Amino acid sequence: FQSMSVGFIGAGQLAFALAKGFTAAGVLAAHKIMASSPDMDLATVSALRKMGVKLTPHNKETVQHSDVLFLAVKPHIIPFILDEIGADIEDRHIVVSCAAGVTISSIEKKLSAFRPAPRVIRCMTNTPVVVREGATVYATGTHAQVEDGRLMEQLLSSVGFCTEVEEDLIDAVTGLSGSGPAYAFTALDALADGGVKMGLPRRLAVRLGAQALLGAAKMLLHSEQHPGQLKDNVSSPGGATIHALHVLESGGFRSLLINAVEASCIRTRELQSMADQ
Amino acid sequence: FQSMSVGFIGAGQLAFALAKGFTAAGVLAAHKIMASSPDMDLATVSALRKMGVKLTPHNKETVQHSDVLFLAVKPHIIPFILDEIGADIEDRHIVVSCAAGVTISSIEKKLSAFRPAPRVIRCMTNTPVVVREGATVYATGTHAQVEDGRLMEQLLSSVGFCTEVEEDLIDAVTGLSGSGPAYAFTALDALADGGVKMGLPRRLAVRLGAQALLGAAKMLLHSEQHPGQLKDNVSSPGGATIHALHVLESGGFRSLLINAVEASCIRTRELQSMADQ
Amino acid sequence: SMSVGFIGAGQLAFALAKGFTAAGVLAAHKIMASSPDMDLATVSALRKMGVKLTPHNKETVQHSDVLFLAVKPHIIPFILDEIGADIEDRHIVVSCAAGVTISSIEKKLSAFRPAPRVIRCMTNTPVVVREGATVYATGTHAQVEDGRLMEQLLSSVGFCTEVEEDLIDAVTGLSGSGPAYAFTALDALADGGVKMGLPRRLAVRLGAQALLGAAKMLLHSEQHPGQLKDNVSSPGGATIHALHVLESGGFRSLLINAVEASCIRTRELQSMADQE
Amino acid sequence: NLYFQSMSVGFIGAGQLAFALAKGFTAAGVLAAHKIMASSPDMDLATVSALRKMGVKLTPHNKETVQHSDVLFLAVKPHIIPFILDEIGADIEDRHIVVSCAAGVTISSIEKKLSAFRPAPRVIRCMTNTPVVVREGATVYATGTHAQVEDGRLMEQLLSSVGFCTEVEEDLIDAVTGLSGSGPAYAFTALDALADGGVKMGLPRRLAVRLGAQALLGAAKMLLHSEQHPGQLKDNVSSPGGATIHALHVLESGGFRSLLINAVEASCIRTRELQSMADQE
Ligand SMILES: NC(=O)C1=CN([C@@H]2O[C@H](COP(=O)(O)OP(=O)(O)OC[C@H]3O[C@@H](n4cnc5c(N)ncnc54)[C@H](O)[C@@H]3O)[C@@H](O)[C@H]2O)C=CC1
Ligand SMILES: NC(=O)C1=CN([C@@H]2O[C@H](COP(=O)(O)OP(=O)(O)OC[C@H]3O[C@@H](n4cnc5c(N)ncnc54)[C@H](O)[C@@H]3O)[C@@H](O)[C@H]2O)C=CC1
Ligand SMILES: NC(=O)C1=CN([C@@H]2O[C@H](COP(=O)(O)OP(=O)(O)OC[C@H]3O[C@@H](n4cnc5c(N)ncnc54)[C@H](O)[C@@H]3O)[C@@H](O)[C@H]2O)C=CC1
Ligand SMILES: NC(=O)C1=CN([C@@H]2O[C@H](COP(=O)(O)OP(=O)(O)OC[C@H]3O[C@@H](n4cnc5c(N)ncnc54)[C@H](O)[C@@H]3O)[C@@H](O)[C@H]2O)C=CC1
Ligand SMILES: O=C(O)C1(C(=O)O)CCC1
Ligand SMILES: O=C(O)C1(C(=O)O)CCC1
Ligand SMILES: O=C(O)C1(C(=O)O)CCC1
Ligand SMILES: O=C(O)C1(C(=O)O)CCC1
Repeated sequence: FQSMSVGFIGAGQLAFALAKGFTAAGVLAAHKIMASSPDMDLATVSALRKMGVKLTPHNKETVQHSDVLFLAVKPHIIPFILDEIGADIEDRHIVVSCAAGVTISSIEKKLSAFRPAPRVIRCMTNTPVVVREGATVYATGTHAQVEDGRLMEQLLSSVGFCTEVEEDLIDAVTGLSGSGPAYAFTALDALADGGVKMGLPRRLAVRLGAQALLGAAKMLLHSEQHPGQLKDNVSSPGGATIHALHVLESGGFRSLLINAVEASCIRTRELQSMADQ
Repeated sequence: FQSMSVGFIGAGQLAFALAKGFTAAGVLAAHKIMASSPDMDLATVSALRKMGVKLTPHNKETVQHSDVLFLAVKPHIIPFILDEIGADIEDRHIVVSCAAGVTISSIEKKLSAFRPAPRVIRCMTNTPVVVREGATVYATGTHAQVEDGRLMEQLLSSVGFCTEVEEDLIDAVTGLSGSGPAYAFTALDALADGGVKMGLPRRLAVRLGAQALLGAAKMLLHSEQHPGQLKDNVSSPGGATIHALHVLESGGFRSLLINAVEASCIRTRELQSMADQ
Repeated sequence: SMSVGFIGAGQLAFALAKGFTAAGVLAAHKIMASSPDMDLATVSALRKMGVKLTPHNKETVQHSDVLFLAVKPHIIPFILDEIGADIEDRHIVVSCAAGVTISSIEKKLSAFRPAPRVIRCMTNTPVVVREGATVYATGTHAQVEDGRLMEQLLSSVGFCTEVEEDLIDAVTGLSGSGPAYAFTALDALADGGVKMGLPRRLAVRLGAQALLGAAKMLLHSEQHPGQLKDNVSSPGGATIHALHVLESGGFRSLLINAVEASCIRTRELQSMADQE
Repeated sequence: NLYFQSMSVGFIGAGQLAFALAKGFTAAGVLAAHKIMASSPDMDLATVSALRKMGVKLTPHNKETVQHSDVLFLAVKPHIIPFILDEIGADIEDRHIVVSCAAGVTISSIEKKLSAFRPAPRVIRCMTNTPVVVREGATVYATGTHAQVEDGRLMEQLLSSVGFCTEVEEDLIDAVTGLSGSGPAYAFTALDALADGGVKMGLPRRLAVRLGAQALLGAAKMLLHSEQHPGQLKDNVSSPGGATIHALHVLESGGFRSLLINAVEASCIRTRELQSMADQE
């Protein structure tokens, strides 16, 4: 909606990325966004203010400003925040938890102590929403209305891919697209190191490697063909590419990426088990 | 230019990718493009014809049609093609070799036997030009005019990144952005396998992993910050991402990507040494 | 009506003769095979089939219309010296030897008669069950009809296609050596079944049937082997867990290593032969 | 000349395995496609479209599949089996043979669910694989408490029309899952890598795929038709000092054999682990 007001409890990296994406998309004017942090001297806080976002140290003011309320504090702080603002949740509120691991059940339990039927949505997104190319999934809670999920999807589709999932997939999504950008940043640093080793200036190597990864990812998104088929399509017999693919295989490249998704997913599950405990 | 006619000797994967990119960009109408192959029954040939590209089995007709002439046959076939069409090169022609490894010197030597001052440009591009997100470098030959390089850059910038380089960087670029898409396809297959292992449907895992890589690459292209800093920015203390980055490091992930760039570059150098020999 | 000869009466002569006779393209007694050692198990098996056996390579040549060279590669030049004067204009000489070039064969035979009809092939032992994988390249003087005849004959015992000669050493590393990679894999898969509680006989049968069915699936599908693997592997399931442990050992790289090592050894041996 | 003229077959679940089995049965000529019904809550699946083109009858309602069928294949994911049994348990009649295809799921668990509605359900548990689609599957089955002797013979007749089929004790089926259930995926991985090897050494990709697949097919057929040990068949390929023995050495140096043992073990153990989780629920 044009009248919709959005708030962020937690004015850090993710609040900045989403606010920048939303305002770049034009789906929200910056003045319709309020964010709160217990430290008005942060870099993200100053960046948000320059964009035109309203800032406050008082989470209650963010709640009173907002229709859609994003929880963008660290997961261990979620229970603290819900106890602080629980009595301020109203019927109009859609509470959107961005925290890794934290279950809809745990959120609904804390909030229902103050007012029955909190409308809760859980999402897992990632930092590339800042360039409107995020990957977002969401699950709807017990009292979320049908239009609540559609509203969520409309908003988050403005900054990237967005689809509804069952909540029990979100920890695995965290391991894949939540942590995914960090795998790519690591890969791009190393690819640039390889370019530099073979004689390219570092700035050109970074640009070429990032462009290669962006273009390849877009090709796969626009293709019906299997990634293995696209692999087959880009390796000439006896050529340079198939020689490089062999050295990746000899190091177990594929297994390392499987290891990574698994380790991030398992850590996410472990953190939440400690929270519930 | 609007009057410019473009030809491809070799109507295979790369000719299709460039022709699709050029026509999607609107910089060339398909009817201004001619491509030739000794087998009019190929899949790429049929795809090119549906787009509106002119096709012929006779390389001489492609030469007579064209102002800009792309050589898109395999590197070992370049010398054969130059001997076949050498007497047909005219003053108006810009000969653009896309072949990995093949030097401007070797091309100019073959063509100068027929007519002095062939205008030659060497490029290294990649398949994502098909979605207008290629990575292209080019080097200008002895008799290339100044406007020849600018024309080249204008044309190839319509389908992705394009910059001029010294020719002695092109074999390293091949190892990085030429082979790069294949590294990404391999990585995306493995990331999807990881998503599937942790419980995601395969189609969703492929979509999320590709979107993660696309978004991360775009973030780096739009950032002044170091990829290591972006890595630092997306890993919370004690969190899922830093746990996954550790298992990548324990397998030497970075070294495998360095190995790959090196192996592709070295194979490219080795193939050309065999050609010159 | 075709008379076929094998110089060499070993494993490949036996496999091809068994395949050809099971296909009904040749009567066993229209095949003649020669070896200097008639006390071999392969010779005893050829004899039981009804194949004609002789110690004299000249007799095999004079009997034959199509002449297969089925001796070890380092024996090929000795054979060509021995019976080169006996090659007639009617002969089609089919070298099965790994690595040995058409050029090397034609150089020897052309010193006797000027236009020897030479075909080079690379096949494999599953011709014995009519599921071989065969490629061939035609020599300088081989007629178009010679290639067509070769393809009809070798298609009776499996897949067969013409290739450029410069691919044959790589084919050797893939489908020539391939059956041995498969036998090794099947032994290990059976060991895995036995470790998890299956009787050996059942584990061997199930593993071999799994491999046969999967290979036939791929041959009958237009889909990529990665997509076929996706149709097996359910999210969180048993197969994707097993695929991970294969990946962690670099399973794919070992098979690439194998094809490469077989191809390179083939090229290296021929390099030695050309030097000598 | 086999044909079950009085047999109606149903599939609960219209996914990969339902398609593969229906394609194999119809290609074998033992069943007409219109005597097969399959149900699924998602009628926009590619597998559903393929079944429709074969002539298979399709419905969203599992009760209709039950009422149509004599032999009822359960072809849903293992964690969905208990929900299915609660849904159509009251619809099971004396005539039904319930054939569970689900990995891990025990006859005991199926019989307990169905027995709450009607005593003596006839249950058979099987483990098959996708190559039934080309009639070269590998299938094992175990008969349940109330299955008649004719039930097992009938199912062996049906499943033998699409590949190898043999009766086993149920305690072997999780290990079979790790070997021939997951087996085709090991083969697809191996064939992709073998083709990568052929391409590295200069072969066109299409030829490399064809040759590698044919090599694996022929070798598997050789072993199935031979009385000799796989090591002896390997000895007939490898000449002294030759190309093959050089390649086998590099496989050995990487522990190739151990990886395939690891795979069978990992798939079997995961199958057991998943069922232990189901029993705890
Ligand atoms: N950055 C990422 O890559 C993604 C982050 N997330 C989730 O988003 C949440 C935050 O992520 P980041 O923004 O990276 O953390 P961050 O640490 O950059 O920002 C956290 C913010 O919370 C503020 N804060 C701390 N205590 C507070 C309180 N009592 N009341 C209000 N604000 C308070 C801090 O001052 C800081 O501004 C976490 O739950 C994380 O799981 C999920 C997807 C990806
Ligand atoms: N595909 C890629 O990833 C990239 C390819 N390249 C270069 O582009 C060139 C071709 O690449 P692909 O298109 O992938 O090869 P491709 O094999 O798909 O197409 C090659 C084309 O050449 C044709 N051809 C063969 N002999 C010919 C002749 N005598 N006259 C005319 N056409 C003939 C073939 O019929 C085929 O259509 C190579 O030199 C390669 O190094 C460079 C950058 C990346
Ligand atoms: N066994 C296989 O898997 C395949 C073999 N080949 C090729 O087939 C040829 C033979 O291979 P195998 O049959 O495996 O070897 P093998 O050693 O089983 O048979 C070789 C035969 O040549 C005979 N021989 C030795 N000196 C002779 C002479 N002077 N005149 C006539 N015969 C003589 C030996 O007695 C022996 O019977 C080799 O060149 C090999 O590269 C190619 C494809 C597959
Ligand atoms: N795919 C394989 O390689 C093999 C699979 N199996 C077993 O076969 C069963 C199915 O395997 P796939 O067909 O590969 O799964 P799949 O996921 O392709 O098909 C599953 C089907 O179940 C349907 N479904 C979900 N809930 C349902 C409900 N309440 N009522 C009816 N249908 C419902 C889905 O829509 C889908 O059509 C699993 O239990 C698996 O263990 C066993 C051997 C091999
Ligand atoms: O030569 C080629 O086309 C390349 C290959 O190795 O596939 C693409 C970059 C080198
Ligand atoms: O909790 C977080 O913010 C994540 C991290 O591990 O950095 C990003 C995805 C999990
Ligand atoms: O349950 C299944 O479908 C299997 C899997 O791993 O997905 C195939 C054999 C086990
Ligand atoms: O020469 C031979 O017989 C071969 C070997 O490795 O021995 C089989 C394919 C090469």
